Amino acid sequence: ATPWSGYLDDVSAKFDTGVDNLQTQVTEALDKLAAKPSDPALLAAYQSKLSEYNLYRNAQSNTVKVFKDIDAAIIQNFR
Amino acid sequence: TPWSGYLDDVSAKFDTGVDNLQTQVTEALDKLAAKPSDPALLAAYQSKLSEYNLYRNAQSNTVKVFKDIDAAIIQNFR
Amino acid sequence: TPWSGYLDDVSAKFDTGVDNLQTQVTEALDKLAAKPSDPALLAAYQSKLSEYNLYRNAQSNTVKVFKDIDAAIIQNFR
Amino acid sequence: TPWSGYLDDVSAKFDTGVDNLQTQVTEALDKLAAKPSDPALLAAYQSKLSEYNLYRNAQSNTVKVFKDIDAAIIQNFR
Amino acid sequence: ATPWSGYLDDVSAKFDTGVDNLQTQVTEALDKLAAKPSDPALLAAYQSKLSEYNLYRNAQSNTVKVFKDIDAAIIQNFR
Amino acid sequence: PWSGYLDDVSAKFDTGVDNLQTQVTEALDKLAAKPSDPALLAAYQSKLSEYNLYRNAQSNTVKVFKDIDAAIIQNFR
Amino acid sequence: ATPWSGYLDDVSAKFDTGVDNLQTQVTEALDKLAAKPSDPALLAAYQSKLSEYNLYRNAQSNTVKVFKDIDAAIIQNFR
Amino acid sequence: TPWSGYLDDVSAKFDTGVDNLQTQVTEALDKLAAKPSDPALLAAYQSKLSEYNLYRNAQSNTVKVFKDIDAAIIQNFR
Amino acid sequence: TPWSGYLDDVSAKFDTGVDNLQTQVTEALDKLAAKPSDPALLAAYQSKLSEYNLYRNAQSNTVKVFKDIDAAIIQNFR
Amino acid sequence: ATPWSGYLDDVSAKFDTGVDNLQTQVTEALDKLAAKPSDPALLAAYQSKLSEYNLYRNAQSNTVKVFKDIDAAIIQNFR
Amino acid sequence: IRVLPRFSADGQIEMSLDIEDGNDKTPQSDTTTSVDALPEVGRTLISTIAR
Amino acid sequence: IRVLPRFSADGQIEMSLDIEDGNDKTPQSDTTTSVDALPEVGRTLISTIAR
Amino acid sequence: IRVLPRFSADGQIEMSLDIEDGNDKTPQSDTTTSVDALPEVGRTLISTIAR
Amino acid sequence: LWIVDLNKSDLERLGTSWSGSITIGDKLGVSLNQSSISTLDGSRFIAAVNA
Amino acid sequence: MIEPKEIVDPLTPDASESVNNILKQSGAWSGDDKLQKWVRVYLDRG
Repeated sequence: ATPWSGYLDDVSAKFDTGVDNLQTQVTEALDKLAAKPSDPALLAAYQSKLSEYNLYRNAQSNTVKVFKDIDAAIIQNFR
Repeated sequence: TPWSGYLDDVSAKFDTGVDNLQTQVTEALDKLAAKPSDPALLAAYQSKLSEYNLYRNAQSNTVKVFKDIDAAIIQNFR
Repeated sequence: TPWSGYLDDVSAKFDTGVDNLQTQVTEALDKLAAKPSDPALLAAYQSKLSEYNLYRNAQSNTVKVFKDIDAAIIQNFR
Repeated sequence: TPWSGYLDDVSAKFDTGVDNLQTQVTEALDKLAAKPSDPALLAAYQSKLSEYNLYRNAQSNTVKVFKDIDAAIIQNFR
Repeated sequence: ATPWSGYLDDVSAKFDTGVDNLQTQVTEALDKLAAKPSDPALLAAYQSKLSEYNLYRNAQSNTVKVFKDIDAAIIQNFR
Repeated sequence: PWSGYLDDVSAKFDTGVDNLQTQVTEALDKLAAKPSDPALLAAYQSKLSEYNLYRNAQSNTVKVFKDIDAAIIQNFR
Repeated sequence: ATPWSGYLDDVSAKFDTGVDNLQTQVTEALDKLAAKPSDPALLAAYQSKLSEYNLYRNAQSNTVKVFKDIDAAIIQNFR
Repeated sequence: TPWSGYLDDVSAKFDTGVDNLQTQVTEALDKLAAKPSDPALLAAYQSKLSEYNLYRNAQSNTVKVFKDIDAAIIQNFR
Repeated sequence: TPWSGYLDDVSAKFDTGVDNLQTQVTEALDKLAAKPSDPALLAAYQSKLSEYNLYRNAQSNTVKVFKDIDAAIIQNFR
Repeated sequence: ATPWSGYLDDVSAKFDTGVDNLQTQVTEALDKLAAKPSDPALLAAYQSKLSEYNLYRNAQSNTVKVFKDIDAAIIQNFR
Repeated sequence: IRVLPRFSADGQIEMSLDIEDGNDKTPQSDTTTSVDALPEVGRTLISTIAR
Repeated sequence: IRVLPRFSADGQIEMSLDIEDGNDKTPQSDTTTSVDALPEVGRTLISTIAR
Repeated sequence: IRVLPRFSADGQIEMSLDIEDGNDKTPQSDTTTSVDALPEVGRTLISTIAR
Repeated sequence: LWIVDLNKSDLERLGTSWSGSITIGDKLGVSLNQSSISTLDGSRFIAAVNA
Repeated sequence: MIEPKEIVDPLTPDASESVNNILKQSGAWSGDDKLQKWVRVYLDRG
């Protein structure tokens, strides 16, 4: 059936389903810019997508780390 | 609910001590996920997540302390 | 608010401490966008945006400091 | 995908603030190139080209300053 | 008291109230000059005025940048 | 009220730093009104860091005296 | 009671009392230059004052953090 | 084929984007050196060389931004 | 009578080892604070502040390790 | 009586006793240049001296910091 | 669509149902009255039990 | 497609089925002629059990 | 002012007092008009007991 | 569930404002309801009307 | 200066009875409206 998925997987995937298609949009913007690097409207378009992508990946991974640290501290008190 | 001990009571007193943080943090999570570049949403999330972290840590150490007191008394029945 | 921790209280002090800057910067942006070449509108927006930047930075660092103090105390219950 | 973050919005405000400049700048170019030695066309072009220059510069600097506000918050999540 | 203001707003307003009316003086002397572009008195006036307005806005924007730098340097040391 | 030895060793710090517990709040609510004033920032930095060290040293001292007592009580048996 | 002051307070205050009047000199020279933004004497004065002020605030804030990092390092060993 | 990374793919997209500039810019030089005082030649070389400049700078900056995204994620595996 | 143990005898070796650093630090600071703009002053204070840092870290770490050796031996008297 | 010097002090002193005379050469240069600013023979010399001074101070500071961090890293492992 | 069906003795069918349906919210951006020939519908979520 | 076959004595074949199909999202296909040249076939996913 | 009053048996009142008063040591400005118009009082603090 | 909202509003602005300036004899400037310098050295009046 | 009082009796006139005087003397009233009646009836009369 569907592959198994924990709690951290879900907290991660809430971003991949929140930013609807940014992962495609960035590759489209790069394929258009590489065609003619000297178009102001293309450079202006690409700057925004690249910045948004950067921030998205940062917020995702920092949140996964924080939850992994809240869990390990409880698991340690079982002993 | 049907059966609960003293440790369960100590624990539950935090789960009701914080009224709604348990939902607020999941709510803010997806508000942010919809628009991860909004400063207001980021600032709103950072504090709710910090408060959730401290809530869980404070909850667990207390239950351990009480377990060690009770085990220490029970050891002397013999 | 349904529930507000100490950290929330700290953050809210900054928010209520700056009256209307949140909207002032928003309006200034639209004005400048209407006439990107007027020196007066430029000199206004430079100020508002700098102020906003410092507000957010000061806000976010304090919350962290207070988080670390609490985490350190909570650790010693063990 | 009509997905547009906060930075996209901040940039779009300029695009929609300068409604027609985007094309006026090309109309003027084509009619100048049709007859380069006319003072009325030279004087018109200068005034349009300069406005377009300042438009794109303010557009890109605003975006960068917002990005630097977000990244400093996200760093504190740890 | 005023709608709101930080310390930088204040530093800006100190210039805006230090040059009492230069903004309107420059705004109108142009409306004189444009209507008779070839009078040497009108020219020499407008030259003298626009040089002042230039230097004014220049030093105004530089001072704000220096105070923003000084504040960022301290806020960074809290953490 | 009733107060043990550890409560005493704790209160020593409270009564030691007379006023800092207030000063950090008054400095905070001054700064929050005007985040961009260097004279407010430079003060707040020192007050907040002093409060930090205060709480840490208090908590470690109480921890050590607890563990000396638990070590002695383990030998009555 | 007299306002309580610690060791970091002491170290910080040494700078404030070390610079007798700089803290006000930089305010006066601003009100002057703002009154007459286009005089080179006033400019040449203000450049100096604003530089000295910037260096003072940086050296202060760095030194306080260096001390805080020693105290925090020693207190860790009480355990 | 030799092993190529994701940063290599990104880099190569530019090279394969500008199919022929890489050599057009050299031929232009070889011609212009023959008669340095021909304005028809100069007007062409100015364009080709400006294009080359923008191409190389966009390339390097893009590569660096992706390097710093990856490094930031790899940091948290610990 | 001023009583000194073995750990005291240990830490004291550092204090006597650095003859006057304790004073020099305060003298250098008092100079610098009068004239925070002379590079010779700044370079001197940088050097003596960092020697004063390493001094006390090495002191407190070495005082801790002997405590752990003693507590380990004492625990085996039973 | 005479200063206790550590190791970093020895490192700094190597630079101080390396540039035997620059410390005063710079000052004399400035004094005469300021006496007669419009002489290109004075200017051409002062430019060199000031640049040498800048490099000297910069290298000295950067070096000291590196040794500080090596020592700190070794000390940490005692615990 | 997610569903879980159950057969009654009466031949009634009972099922647990939830449905998300709609279109993606516009990007806060321009469009034309002809493109509004690509029609808006809301975004709707329903979750219930029915027999 | 992923499948598991089971044989029933009635001569019936039973399978657990998951299916994914479609073109990959290219919503910014630039020219009208490219869309005219290439059929849009929406990305679809199905999961069920059938005999 | 902070105070805590006590009634003597002899019809006397005893108080423990803390008093602070003055203008503040503003860094912002001094100027002839200000010194002319607005008095520089000191700043003073006292703590004592009296009956 | 029935939800109902109703609104009415009525608004009216009407009248005039004034300001201006004269100069007499290179002795006297006069200005009325201006924060200006009366810079023109010649008589100006400015009405404002809205309805 | 502080001046407390014991309260045992409700207001006279009623709140509603008083509000209307203000509303009508101001002209803010709207019960004269042809339409809002359908809703306001439930609030004022009930």
